[PDB]
Amino acid sequence: HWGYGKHNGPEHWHKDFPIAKGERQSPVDIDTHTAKYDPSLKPLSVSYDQATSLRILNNGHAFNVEFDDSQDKAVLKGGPLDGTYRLIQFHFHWGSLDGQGSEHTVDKKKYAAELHLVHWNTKYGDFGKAVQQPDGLAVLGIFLKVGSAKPGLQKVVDVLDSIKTKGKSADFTNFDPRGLLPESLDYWTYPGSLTTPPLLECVTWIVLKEPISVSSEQVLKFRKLNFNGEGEPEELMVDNWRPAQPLKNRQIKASFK
Ligand SMILES: NS(=O)(=O)c1c(F)cccc1F
Ligand SMILES: NS(=O)(=O)c1c(F)cccc1F
Ligand SMILES: OC[C@H]1O[C@@H](O)[C@H](O)[C@@H](O)[C@@H]1O
Ligand SMILES: OC[C@H]1O[C@@H](O)[C@H](O)[C@@H](O)[C@@H]1O
Ligand SMILES: OC[C@H]1O[C@H](O)[C@H](O)[C@@H](O)[C@@H]1O
Ligand SMILES: [Zn+2]
Repeated sequence: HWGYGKHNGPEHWHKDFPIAKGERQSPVDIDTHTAKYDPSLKPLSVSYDQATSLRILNNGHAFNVEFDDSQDKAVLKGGPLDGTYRLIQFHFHWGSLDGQGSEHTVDKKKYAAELHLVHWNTKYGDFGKAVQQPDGLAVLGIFLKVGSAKPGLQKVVDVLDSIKTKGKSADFTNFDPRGLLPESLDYWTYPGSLTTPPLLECVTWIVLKEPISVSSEQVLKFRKLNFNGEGEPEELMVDNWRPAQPLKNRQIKASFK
């Protein structure tokens, strides 16, 4: 199966997922000087007050914090989006060292990690239907840099010892994802794809300009997770990021002047 190693990583994915070489792949480098303010963007609304987290899962690639998306409880609206997008899960991508780990880059700069809050367009009824549509998903991306600790991340960090290996899950109720957001909602947006197989071109990306700070100790705990299953030789879960892909016939728009 696909992964991040030398023999099954991003440079190999195209052989089973030919869309890997497609016209709107993600992530991309965000050239901050070429990105243009877009007055047609509406105010962005992140409405997570009633979010219901359920479970945290090590899926062998990353860990997902899953939400009850059976009804409109945490949603994303506004900005570039037409209609209502429901939060289904969040996860991260990170590096083996602080100097890499993000998927998007900013003027070629790599951050230590990147948080993805994944939402599906409720007009399509379910996630599987949404990923058949050009506007099926919206992913809110947030960069992580290493400095002061992020208090709202600590509950995540502290459960990771219980989901060390692929296929393990744990209860993760009553987690507030609002504690993972920076102060500012300034953002860049562009049309793209899932960054892992199946690489489907369904995503409106909304990437916040302001990174959150996390402590070295917090990201070191991410790096103690395992790609492998229980009992198998240890492969540390690190460098689970896809590099930037060609921008092709796209423009990145900014929410800020
Ligand atoms: N294309 S891919 O990354 O999914 C892949 C490989 F490259 C190699 C082996 C199995 C496999 F699934
Ligand atoms: N990393 S990402 O947010 O683009 C993403 C998802 F949300 C869901 C599935 C695959 C995937 F790649
Ligand atoms: O427990 C995490 C969050 O869950 C939500 O459903 C509640 O409405 C919030 O008040 C709370 O912060
Ligand atoms: O033709 C002019 C237009 O070109 C487009 O590529 C830009 O996105 C618009 O902002 C601009 O008004
Ligand atoms: O909020 C997420 C989780 O944080 C802590 O692990 C709590 O002990 C647990 O009860 C809760 O589910
Ligand atoms: Zn992701």
